[PDB]
Amino acid sequence: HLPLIAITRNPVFPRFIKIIEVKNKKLVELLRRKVRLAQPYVGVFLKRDDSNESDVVESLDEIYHTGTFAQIHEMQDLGDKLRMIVMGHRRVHISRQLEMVEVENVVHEDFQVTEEVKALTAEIVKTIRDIIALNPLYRESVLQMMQAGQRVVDNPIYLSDMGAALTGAESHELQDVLEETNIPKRLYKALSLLKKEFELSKLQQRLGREVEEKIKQTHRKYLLQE
Amino acid sequence: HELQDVLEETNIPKRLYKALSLLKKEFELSKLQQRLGREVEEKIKQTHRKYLLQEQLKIIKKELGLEKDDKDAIEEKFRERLKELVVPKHVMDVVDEELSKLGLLDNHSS
Amino acid sequence: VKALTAEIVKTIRDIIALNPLYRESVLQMMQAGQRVVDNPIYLSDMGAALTGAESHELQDVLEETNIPKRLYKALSLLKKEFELSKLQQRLGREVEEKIKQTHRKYLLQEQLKIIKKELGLEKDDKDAIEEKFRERLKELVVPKHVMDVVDEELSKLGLLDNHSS
Amino acid sequence: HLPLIAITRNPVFPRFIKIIEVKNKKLVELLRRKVRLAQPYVGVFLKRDDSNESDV
Amino acid sequence: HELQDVLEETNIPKRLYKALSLLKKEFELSKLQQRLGREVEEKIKQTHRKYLLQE
Repeated sequence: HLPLIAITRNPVFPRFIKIIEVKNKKLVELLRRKVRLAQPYVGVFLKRDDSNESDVVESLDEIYHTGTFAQIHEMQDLGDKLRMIVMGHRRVHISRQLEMVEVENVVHEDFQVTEEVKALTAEIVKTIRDIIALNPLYRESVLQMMQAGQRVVDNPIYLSDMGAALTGAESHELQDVLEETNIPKRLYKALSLLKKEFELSKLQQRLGREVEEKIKQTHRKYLLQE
Repeated sequence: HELQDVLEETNIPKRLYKALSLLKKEFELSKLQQRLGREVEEKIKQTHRKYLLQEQLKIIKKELGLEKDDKDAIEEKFRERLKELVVPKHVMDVVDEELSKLGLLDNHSS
Repeated sequence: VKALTAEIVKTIRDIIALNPLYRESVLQMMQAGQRVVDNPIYLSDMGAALTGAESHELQDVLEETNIPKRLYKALSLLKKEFELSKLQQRLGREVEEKIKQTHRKYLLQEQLKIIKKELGLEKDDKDAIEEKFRERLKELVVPKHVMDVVDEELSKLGLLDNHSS
Repeated sequence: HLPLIAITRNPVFPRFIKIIEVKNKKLVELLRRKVRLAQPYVGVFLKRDDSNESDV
Repeated sequence: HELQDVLEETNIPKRLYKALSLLKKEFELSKLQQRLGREVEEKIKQTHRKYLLQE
């Protein structure tokens, strides 16, 4: 029974550390009111299209039904007065956020036979390796800690979510991947997100090499003219 | 576990045949996945080429090296300057071609 | 009393690293951890030789009689050179980054044009005008003497860009 | 006659160079004690279903 | 022509000597072009670097 938080353009992918710094100070009152608790926590929800902070505080239907509840780790507040840490621990698809009642309706069907189902996983981490190699966003040390050979991925859905966090897909798209209920549908959608980034990247790369070689063809003949 | 089972076999034809059978099943799994993924990839390819050309359009727009604001202001300014005049055709077409030249050129060339 | 020497040799290594004047092999021959500095006055003088300080300054360093005073003055000289070196280095990177921001932004703008040059590769102007001249030309009982020029000039029009004078 | 190594989800196929990086520091004492040994060696084995380091 | 001339030679040390001479003669021409190219490039560096100084 806490008011929804004003996410204000802050996606919290499952099992991916994130920070929330809302500019309003009315949310700090709620963050300071939970410091008396022995186990403080915060919930994370996603916003709908045409974001609006005034509608988030006026009505509670703007926020999507999906939520990722988690516990806070620790406040720092070095520069601003609202530096909260968020995490994706318990995913949820609230039946009605307006009513607040909640239930962990985390559907997760998976085949018993997990032999053919991990061959695509090899391609997912390979696509992540090519996405971080051709489009490096974050460090590769997390990939060396959590290896493929060394099967220490106790939560594959979470590893896929952490890998999908590298995707540049719109927040809406993330909600759409969460909307998918079957596990192979969301898995292919995550792969689709990767491909959508991949197409643009390849376009940019071809365009860049083309312009650069044109510059080389320019200047090299100028060296010849010299 | 499967590796240990393949190692338990002592005779060479037995382990070789078991290894090949294991290769057959693994290749069958990888093939069905590669085909299902090709089908899904085709279902993603179903998105129209207009969207791709729209992507190139937004790529053009989302840049900080596009048409000069100063030139656009002069462009509209001279257009409104002509808006009300009983303009002869000669000056009209010459003004239009020169305005294109204005759009093309850099903001500091003489 | 030997604590100042450690900062003097670290500053001299930073002076030859950021402003390399002479080789560092003399610095490895006479190091501070192998009991190879039998003459500190001489080592300070040799270290002070790397300085670019004015002759006047050298005389000023000689005026000092006490050892920590001349060492401190030598340090002041070191700071004067260090100040000049860091100024030049920052200044150089600044000018170069201005050049990079120049050319790089031109690379982006160049990309913008190239992709907005042949966005639709249909010669909406070049071809329409050449074909236009052709049908307008088609019906006349033309001299062949002119056809040579018109066709080669058609090729030149196919080469040149539209905006060009 | 050496204690079993804590493979910890690391398959070492025969005649295939492999690297082992256990997080525990208890295996380094045995690795430092075999450098002084005349013949330095280590054995590699495979684990059964449902891996468990406490059972190893 | 030179290849045929090397074939005309019958002794083995004569063709070997000519082959070495052929190799050096081409190398000499190559090196002349290479020296000229690096020289032109160094001239360009001395050009532009002074422009960096003037700027």
